[PDB]
Amino acid sequence: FLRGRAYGL
Amino acid sequence: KITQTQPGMFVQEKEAVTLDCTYDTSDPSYGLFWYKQPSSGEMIFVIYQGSYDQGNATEGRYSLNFQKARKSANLVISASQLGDSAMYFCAMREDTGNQFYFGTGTSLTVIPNIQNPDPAVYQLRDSKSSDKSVCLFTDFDSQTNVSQSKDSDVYITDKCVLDMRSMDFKSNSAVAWSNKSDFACANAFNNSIIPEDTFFPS
Amino acid sequence: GSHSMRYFDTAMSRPGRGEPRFISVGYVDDTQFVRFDSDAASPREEPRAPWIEQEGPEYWDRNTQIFKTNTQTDRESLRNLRGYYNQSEAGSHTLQSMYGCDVGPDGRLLRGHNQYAYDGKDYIALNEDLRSWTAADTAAQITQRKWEAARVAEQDRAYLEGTCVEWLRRYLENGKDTLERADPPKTHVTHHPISDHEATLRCWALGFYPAEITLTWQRDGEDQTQDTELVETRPAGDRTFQKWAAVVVPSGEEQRYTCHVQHEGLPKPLTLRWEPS
Amino acid sequence: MGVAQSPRYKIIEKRQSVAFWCNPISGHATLYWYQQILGQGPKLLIQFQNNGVVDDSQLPKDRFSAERLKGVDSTLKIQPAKLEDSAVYLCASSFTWTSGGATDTQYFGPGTRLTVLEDLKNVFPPEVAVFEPSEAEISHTQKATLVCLATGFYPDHVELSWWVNGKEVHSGVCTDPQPLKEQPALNDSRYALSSRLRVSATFWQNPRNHFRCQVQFYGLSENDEWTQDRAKPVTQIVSAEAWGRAD
Amino acid sequence: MIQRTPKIQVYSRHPAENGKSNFLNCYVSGFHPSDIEVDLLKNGERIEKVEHSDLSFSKDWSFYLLYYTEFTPTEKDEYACRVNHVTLSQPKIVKWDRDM
Ligand SMILES: [Cl-]
Ligand SMILES: [Cl-]
Ligand SMILES: [Cl-]
Ligand SMILES: [Cl-]
Ligand SMILES: [Cl-]
Ligand SMILES: [Cl-]
Ligand code: NA
Ligand code: NA
Ligand code: NA
Ligand code: NA
Ligand code: NA
Ligand code: NA
Repeated sequence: FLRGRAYGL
Repeated sequence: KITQTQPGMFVQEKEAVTLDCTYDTSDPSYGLFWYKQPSSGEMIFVIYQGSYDQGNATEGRYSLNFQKARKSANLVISASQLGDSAMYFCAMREDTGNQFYFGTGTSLTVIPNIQNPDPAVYQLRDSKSSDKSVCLFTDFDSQTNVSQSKDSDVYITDKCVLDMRSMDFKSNSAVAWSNKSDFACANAFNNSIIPEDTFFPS
Repeated sequence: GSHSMRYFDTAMSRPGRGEPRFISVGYVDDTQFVRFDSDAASPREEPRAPWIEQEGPEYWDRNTQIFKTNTQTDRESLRNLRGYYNQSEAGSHTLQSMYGCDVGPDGRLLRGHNQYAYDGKDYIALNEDLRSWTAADTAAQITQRKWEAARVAEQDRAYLEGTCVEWLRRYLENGKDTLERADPPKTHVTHHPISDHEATLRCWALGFYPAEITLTWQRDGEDQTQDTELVETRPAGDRTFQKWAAVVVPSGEEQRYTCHVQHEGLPKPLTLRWEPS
Repeated sequence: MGVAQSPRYKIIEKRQSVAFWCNPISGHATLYWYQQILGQGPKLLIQFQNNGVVDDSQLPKDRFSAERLKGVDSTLKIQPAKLEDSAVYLCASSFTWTSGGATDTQYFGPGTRLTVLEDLKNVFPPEVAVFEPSEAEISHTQKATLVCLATGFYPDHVELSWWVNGKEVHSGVCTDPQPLKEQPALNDSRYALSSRLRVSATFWQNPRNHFRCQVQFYGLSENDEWTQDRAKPVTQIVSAEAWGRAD
Repeated sequence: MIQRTPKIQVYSRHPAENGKSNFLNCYVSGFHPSDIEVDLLKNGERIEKVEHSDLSFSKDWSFYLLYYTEFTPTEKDEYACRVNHVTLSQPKIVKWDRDM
């Protein structure tokens, strides 16, 4: 199950 | 799918309550959230349970009786105050889903342990402007329910809990009024089951 | 036994050519089970394992949502990155992410990973404690500050300890027939005359899974390595692996040379020699 | 901070439009808009991750829309509003939405109560009267209950509060959870609402104590058109007052 | 390292036996950046309808691909893998060798 990236580098 | 049945729910003050909530998920991982909504409907977050966290979730007086096999996440409010009413909403976040699924909500009214009932129906004279005359049926006990009038031009409210905090005193109150000339405080609540020992001053 | 779930993600900008290329492929151990790719690549004819297919279209729609969503973040990432490194809009750049969880035999978390590389150089990594970051350089420190302020490690720890583990178990249950197998290497040694003087002995290991293997040549029991020419373990293409080890031996001296395989699906480490059939 | 929203109440005529503003917890990347119909829980309209949409499948096709241009500040709009849109519009923010942990938890704002009416001419400000406590109540229980009656207002956009000597008073107060239809027959019926402030006999009998009952009404604005004989029912404070009685 | 040269390996799925059906692989790996062109060649002519794994990468960040095709090896059919990448001033060609 994929992970969510809410905050960019 | 959240199912919180019970239309409403009552509890005594200082007592503990269980608000039922059974979810339906099929996901291996999910979360459960409880939210309370008082009058002046702000959504306050109360407690979170992840389907995978070890010990059951506790936050202040709030507690989540999370039972994975029976798929229930009842909210346990202990040492209940008056400020615990509040409609309460159960919400599920499931990895597979695309939103917090909120339940229809269970309203919890907290009854005060009315500590020396002296039922009275007083007549409040006006300050000035308003053709009405106000009757206050007050100081009665939690066992008595106020019915709204059967007559067109007579308005009767509903039992409301006063909290004098400072003086520890708590008071049930109900108000009635009318413009109609044949309205006195004597017959104001003749549609309600008022206690036999209700004081009626003239 | 023990397992790992890992995702490998890429975002490559392509200025003046089109929109960035966004890829995300997932593995349980050495088995690719899921791939998302902004470059579509067939009508959802996208390399899904059978035991993912059994999961509903809700699983699939939701993961797609997260992917599209992730690309969006990664675009912002690319923009910020070239600001940090003062790079013009003209160049092509690659962001890569690698993440997932290592579970023990009891399906519980051993280690969580989450690291980033920019243009093929490590940029930022979630430390083993899942509460802190190592920044590869000054630019990554800006990212780190931004991320500690925004409590990202907590968000990632939640995925690694919760969703990752829980789903990896769901996957391992549903694909036990595939995922729990350990195919031992089918081995053999071949002879390759170089001259009258010399010959190459080649030790082969075919059809193994997982990819982890050890191919060593030895003389009378005494180890080589400097003279053993390994090749990089390579896919057979049937979800199985191949590796070979070669050594050059003077003619007549073949029996002095021993090949030592060591693989997970092998009951005991094996020895082979050449045998003129 | 907290999730901020504007306005708190709005009255719209059917077919008109509304805007709702929402400001997430500073630094929250995720922002959700909910609709809460009376009797239900909040149901997701649209969700934002920074400046981009995560899910809007439940955004009522082509009446509802929403922007979050810079992934901070967000705006919900309804162009042609139907009566059915009368509801509370809650927005909420979170760090994340699929972390699967605590950072998913959504913190809501105060919400905006929208009432969509058939005709704005049915909007009335409250008239409020204080009723001095009965003499019998004093000489029986040793405490005085003032009763406030806010009457003839529509829609249900009021907040009643007691003020004792320039101070809004927390306690000794009791406002009805629900108003009363002053003429149950009519659909758009004006409302009544009562409230009780019980103080001690001592405190009420001192004639230098000021008891003011205040009703905040949220009605129409300067920009709303209005053609009735009575003045426009703007957002306003209608209040009644009483002094302590020696007797 | 912004630029890393591809490692090419050309081999068969099963040990080549003339006349028996097999799969020819070209494993291309350890390269960076991602852009790459790979063709399988039979006697110099490009093999149409080659299947391939799509771009993925290793723990060292270098990308990899597998280009494979069904084929029946014969005594004198000469297979190869043509690869072009930014690190290669000219297309690299690796001849298939059964013994490797
Ligand atoms: Cl259980
Ligand atoms: Cl291109
Ligand atoms: Cl762009
Ligand atoms: Cl393309
Ligand atoms: Cl922005
Ligand atoms: Cl193709
Ligand atoms: Na039980
Ligand atoms: Na391995
Ligand atoms: Na290797
Ligand atoms: Na306005
Ligand atoms: Na190189
Ligand atoms: Na082709």
